[PDB]
Amino acid sequence: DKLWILQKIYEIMVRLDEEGHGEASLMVSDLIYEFMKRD
Amino acid sequence: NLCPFDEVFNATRFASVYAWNRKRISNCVADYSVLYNAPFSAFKCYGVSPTKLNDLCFTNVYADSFVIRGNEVSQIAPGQTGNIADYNYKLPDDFTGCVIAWNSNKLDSKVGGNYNYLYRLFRKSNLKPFERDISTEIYQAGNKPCNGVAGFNCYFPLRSYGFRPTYGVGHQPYRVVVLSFELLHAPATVCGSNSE
Repeated sequence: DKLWILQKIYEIMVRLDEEGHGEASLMVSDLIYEFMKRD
Repeated sequence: NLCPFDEVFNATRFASVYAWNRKRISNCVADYSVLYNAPFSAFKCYGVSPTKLNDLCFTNVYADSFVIRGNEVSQIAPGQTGNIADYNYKLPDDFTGCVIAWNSNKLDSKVGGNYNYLYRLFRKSNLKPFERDISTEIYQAGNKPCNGVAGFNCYFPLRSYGFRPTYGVGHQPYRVVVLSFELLHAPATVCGSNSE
């Protein structure tokens, strides 16, 4: 459902940042905002 | 008495957007043409105009300041939505003042990432205009209460920007100053430099 993929997207945002892809992490951050604004 | 705008625009450290700083400017004279003429990437006034400012007097001026991403500067406008306008800093539909921004990559980016600047990624509802939320409660994204511990669908609500100089310009830090021009039924003691 929606909660599983939200968690996997959150985890990829964190992993991207820890592995030195900060710019990519910020892009996934934007997706998390847009995704959670939906019904 | 010269208004302390230099202390706002040329301050050494800026606030994180979620904990944006406000400075009340009062009882002073300000030359606004000196502002409009540093290199600025945004400069838009809403209830006023820059040239017209140097002849007006106001009760107070409020200067709000913070750092956001370049692509987020467009959200600092009336009627905007987005991660910054919804959850960090919200202007009202009837805003009277100016929004000023500039690229601060040289100051606010660091090799390996500057994690001192934060934004709020999660919030149950949108901010009211000029509301300030500095809470750090774990955000409950799912059905189970988080009980103060981050975990599955339980997220710490703030993120660091991690600004690095190699970022694209849309991901680089921008310093933003929002000027609110307040006119109450009271003496107008903040006056443009060509005030009568």
